[PDB]
Amino acid sequence: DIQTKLKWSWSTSVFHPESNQVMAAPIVVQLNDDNGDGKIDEKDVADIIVVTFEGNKYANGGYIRALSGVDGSELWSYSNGGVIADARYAPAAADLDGDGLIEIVSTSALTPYINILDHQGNIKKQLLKSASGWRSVGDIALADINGDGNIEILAADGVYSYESGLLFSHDWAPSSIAFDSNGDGQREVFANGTLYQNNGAYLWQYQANDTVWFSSVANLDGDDKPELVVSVPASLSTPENSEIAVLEHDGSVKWRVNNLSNPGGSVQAVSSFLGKPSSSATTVDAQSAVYGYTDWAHQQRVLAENHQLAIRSGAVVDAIGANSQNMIGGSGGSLSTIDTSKVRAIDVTYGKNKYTWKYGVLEMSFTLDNGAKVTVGSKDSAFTSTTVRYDIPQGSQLLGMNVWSKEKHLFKHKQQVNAVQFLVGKVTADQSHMGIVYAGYYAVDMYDAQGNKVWSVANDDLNSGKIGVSAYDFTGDGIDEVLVQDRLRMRILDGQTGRVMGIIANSSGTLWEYPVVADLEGNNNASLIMVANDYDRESQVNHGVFVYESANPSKPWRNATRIWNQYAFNFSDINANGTIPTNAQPSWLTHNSFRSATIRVPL
Ligand SMILES: [Ca+2]
Ligand SMILES: [Ca+2]
Ligand code: NA
Ligand code: NA
Ligand code: NA
Ligand code: NA
Ligand code: NA
Repeated sequence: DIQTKLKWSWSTSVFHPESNQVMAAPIVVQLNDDNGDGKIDEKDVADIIVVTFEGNKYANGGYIRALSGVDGSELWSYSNGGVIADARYAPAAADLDGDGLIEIVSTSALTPYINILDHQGNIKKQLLKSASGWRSVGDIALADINGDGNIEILAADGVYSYESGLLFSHDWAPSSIAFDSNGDGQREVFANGTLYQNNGAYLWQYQANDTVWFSSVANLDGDDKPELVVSVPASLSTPENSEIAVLEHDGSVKWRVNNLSNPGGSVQAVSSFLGKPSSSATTVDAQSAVYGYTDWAHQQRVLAENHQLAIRSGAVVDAIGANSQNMIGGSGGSLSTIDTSKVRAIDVTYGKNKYTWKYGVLEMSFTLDNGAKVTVGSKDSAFTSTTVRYDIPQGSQLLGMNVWSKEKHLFKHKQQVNAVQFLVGKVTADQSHMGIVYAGYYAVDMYDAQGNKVWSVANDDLNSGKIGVSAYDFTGDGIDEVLVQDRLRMRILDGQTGRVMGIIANSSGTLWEYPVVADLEGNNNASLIMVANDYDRESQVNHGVFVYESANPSKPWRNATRIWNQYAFNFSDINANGTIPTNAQPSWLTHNSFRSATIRVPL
């Protein structure tokens, strides 16, 4: 079990003491100079931003409050009278203008502007919204979607430039995200089932039975392309309209589920829940014999990159490498490539070269899984030769080669491959460790990448059907646990089985908030942050913000993000200091997670 103890809590204020309920996910960013060095950066203690409301008035706006990561004390003076934001959606934060200080982006149905606050809670910029009222209120995500160095704001009624304001309008969407769907370097915008180019041009639209709420991007199959996970919560009286679905980059359905035994669901977390990322990796575990002549040559290992090997060859096999720039062998021959994932056998011809009278590899003939043959070199180069076949074992793939090439007393343009050896390994599904988890009206359900349900854990959310989840590796074994919330309890669930590993009393009427793990101090021992409200008789335990830490000093919560800057958090769109990258590498090819706090190194 995971043992916890309270780090601090916030439940009251001298500024509007009646506004003390919270029902939107917390945000974590640096807002003050804790160490007194005149700067605000990752050396300080990250802070919490929430929106508070009074009683049951969560639909009528609330106050943005900044809470110190150290002790929960309020960092702001509210000398401006406070800033109203919608209390149902978390704001978003980042250093938008590059001055080293965090800005906070939010809006409400009561203002015609997107309000951008400085780190002290005072208005800094305003952008006139496309829509008014409830149609202009939803999630906000921050990204540089066209790579021009300026940050775009993805809001409920359109996409905005921090500098120039509204770029294009769209119908109300509770959720928007950006990702490069087609590999052209530009990020498209996905909102309420519609994929737009970043100028607003329509690309495609997933036809659903009700509003499409939050989405995740991840790699859930065997290619380098992104997949999209989407939730349609519908309502408890129209459960036939709810679903969870995985879409391909072109909008086609990979799989979808309508589950009448657990309808609803507005948001998911996607992460390494079913195993460690390494448990899905294909590694070398066997090899062929050595074919050819090893005298006066040093064995050098060549592993295939992107399941490809490069080969230069003419009359004979001259050089082999992972790519054309890092090749073992002589300088001659023309260039070809081999798709190693398709190779099922290789015939190697080695012997005395009739042109030079040297001994080496004269030809290799690859048999592919479709029966086609790819050859390099030529058997006709032999004065004498031997031909041998190596079969790739069933269930294994060709992963690389050991290559011998003699240099002594040879011109570089006459050096060649003198011996070869094939390296193979057992094949495994590239995403067998990945899971998709979400909460419905009745339970938290975990799915594998193919749409098979792995487990279901009863979780009372009859009042909403949209409650959120997040992910974090509390135990430190490389596999994320699931963080869940219902009317009365926050719980930690085992990723592989759903077993309950921790329970914390924490009440909420529930909307779509989730708990957050973040390493506030940066010393590799994280904090667990959750919001609470007690206005409803069926969820009357506590109210405010409650922050926990590991109760066992020999069990620190390691490798947690220093920052959780928006509701659609997935690392790749934020740096630790709060700046936003101009061209971030694709999340689905690095940590391949969404709404996980766990810092992961790719591959
Ligand atoms: Ca400082
Ligand atoms: Ca701080
Ligand atoms: Na800034
Ligand atoms: Na931009
Ligand atoms: Na694109
Ligand atoms: Na993919
Ligand atoms: Na774990």
